[PDB]
Parts: sequence; structure tokens; C-alpha cells
Amino acid sequence: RSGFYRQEVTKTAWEVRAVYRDLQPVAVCSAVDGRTGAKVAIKKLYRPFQSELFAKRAYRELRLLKHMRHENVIGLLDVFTPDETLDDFTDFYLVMPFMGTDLGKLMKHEKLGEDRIQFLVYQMLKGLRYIHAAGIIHRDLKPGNLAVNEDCELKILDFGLARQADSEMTGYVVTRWYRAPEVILNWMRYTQTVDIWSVGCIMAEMITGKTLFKGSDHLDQLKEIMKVTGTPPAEFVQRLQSDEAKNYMKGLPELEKKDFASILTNASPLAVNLLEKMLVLDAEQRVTAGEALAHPYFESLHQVQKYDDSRTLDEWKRVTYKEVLSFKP
Ligand SMILES: Nc1ncnc2c1ncn2[C@@H]1O[C@H](COP(=O)(O)OP(=O)(O)NP(=O)(O)O)[C@@H](O)[C@H]1O
Ligand SMILES: [Mg+2]
Ligand SMILES: [Mg+2]
Repeated sequence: RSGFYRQEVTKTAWEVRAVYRDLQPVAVCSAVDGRTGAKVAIKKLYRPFQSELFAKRAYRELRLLKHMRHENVIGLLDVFTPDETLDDFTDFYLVMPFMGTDLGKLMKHEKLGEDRIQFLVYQMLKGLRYIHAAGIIHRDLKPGNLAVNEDCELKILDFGLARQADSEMTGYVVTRWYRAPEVILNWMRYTQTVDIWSVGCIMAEMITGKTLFKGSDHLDQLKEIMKVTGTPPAEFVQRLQSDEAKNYMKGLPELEKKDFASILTNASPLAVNLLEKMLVLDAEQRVTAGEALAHPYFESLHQVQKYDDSRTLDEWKRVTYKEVLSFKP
């Protein structure tokens, strides 16, 4: 086949290539490359040029995906747009290999198990070490953004909130239950370690089966975390730059740090130790992906090019359109 075609998926309308066949939702769709017979994943960027925040993310997602190359990080097979000219170029689609299902769904159906949980987390971390060594920050590691196939292979998904690590980044980032405390206590100045926090909540969730810190709102999330990691010293919270965070932590009781083994019922000793090292409140003492991998937990399993880069709604739209057409499979 050749050309394009349109279809009613859920509530949305897609205009994929004629070759990509039999679409199925999972917004992302699972199609089949008519040319080979291999299942594929097609992601439609939802109105990417509806704002500057949306455009910026769309371009960042395309760009990082086009750059990164790792066995544990999703890759592009094709990227296209059914818009023939820059003038009416409203959207574009990303094509990645179908990876089975996401960790979130996988956990809802079945309980994992020691060997499995280890293998999966090892992979999250190699993928992370790569993304980080490359100077990139993910900002959204959660079960739903981690794909796992039949052979238990994993690939980190969704770079929609990712970017190149810098000193002062955008504040409201990471999905709440996987959001590290400093995203709020240290508004706009968190680091790549936030992704280690997310990996800890994720690893913790795989073991227990329950969400580790299920908070009602961003501030309440702090309380949920604190109930486990204890609260920081009172003199520290006094000097907090963020008013919102300072007031909240002030009214909050004075909680003590609980032993992790007391929470993780049937978890292993080394697993508890690693988690303890990943979920430390102090971003600095918090283990890195490299260090994480080096841990005795990953015993039975034990260089990169930094990403580089350089606006109006039409500037993002144009800069993006260029990166779409310059794609080589
Ligand atoms: N390559 C893939 N293979 C299999 N499933 C995939 C693949 N890419 C994405 N998915 C699925 O699509 C769902 C959402 O994908 P995602 O790339 O995170 O888009 P998103 O809509 O921006 N998600 P989010 O911002 O977290 O709400 C995932 O939970 C997976 O089921
Ligand atoms: Mg997702
Ligand atoms: Mg996204």
C-alpha cells in the first residue's frame, strides 16, 4: 500500500499511512505494518500546536526520540504527517515497535515475583543510566510509561515531558504518586535524581502491589511521603523559598522515619536496601542510576553522546515540521 487513510478509533480521528493497518487503541494505537506483518505502535500527538507548552513538548519528544539509541528506550521506526504543507501542518504521528503492554496493565492482571521484578527494574535503570549520561531528564517514569513484552524485555516510553537537564526547569512535572518531594520543596531546581525517585516508587509498587505514596493533591503527596521518610528538620522548612511548600510543611506534624522493611511485607533484604537508597529524601545522597545498577541487588545481572539543542507558536510549528521531514527510518 501507499498514500494515507483515515479511521474512527475511539472518539478521535486518525489519518495514518495506508501501509499501517488494522488500528487498535491501547492516544496510541497498535497497528500492523502491512509491508512486513510486524505489530507496531502509533502515537498521535494530540493537537501539538494548540499552545506553546504543547508545541515545546511535542518538539522535545520528537527530538529526543530521534536522538536516543538504547535497548531499553523506545525508538522511532517512522514519523509522519498527513499534511502536505507547513501552512496547514496541524499534527504528526510517531511510530514505534509494539512492545506488548505497559507495566501498569501488566501489574493489574498478575503479581510479579522476585526474578521478574529484578529483571524489570534492572532494565529501567540501564535505560535511565543512558538517558541521564546523555544529559536528558525524563520527568515521568511511572508504570504506564514502561513497556514490557512477552519475553519480559522493557523499554522506557513517553518522552512527552522529557528535556535536556539544566539548572532551572519547569515546576509542575512528574505524575503525582511518582513525584519526588523536591519537585515541590525545591520548586524548579530538582535534578535527574527525580527519575530515581519515580523508579523507587515503581519498584516498591511492583513488590507490594499497592501504590506507595497515594496522595490526594500535590501538597498532600508530601504528607504521604513524609509519613514514610520522616519529615525534614524544622529549621530547614523555616528557610524554604517556596511559600506554599513552607506553609504546608509548617502545619504538618513532626513525623519520624520508618524502617522500610516494615512496609515491604514480602520483599527481599537487598531490595529493601536499594529502595532505601533510592527513596532518600535528600536528593543529593539519593543513589544514581549508575550507582543503582552497581548495587548487590542486581548481582546476578551485572559511553554516550550528550544531546544538544537551540519562540512563537509558528516558530515551534516550523522547527518541528523540519524535524519531522528530516527523519530517516
Ligand atoms: N511502543 C509501544 N508499544 C506498546 N504499547 C505502547 C508503546 N508506546 C506506547 N504504548 C502504550 O500507550 C499508552 C500511552 O502511551 P504514551 O507514549 O505514554 O502516550 P501518552 O498518551 O502521552 N501518555 P501519558 O502522557 O503518560 O498520559 C501506554 O500505556 C502503552 O500501553
Ligand atoms: Mg503514558
Ligand atoms: Mg506524555
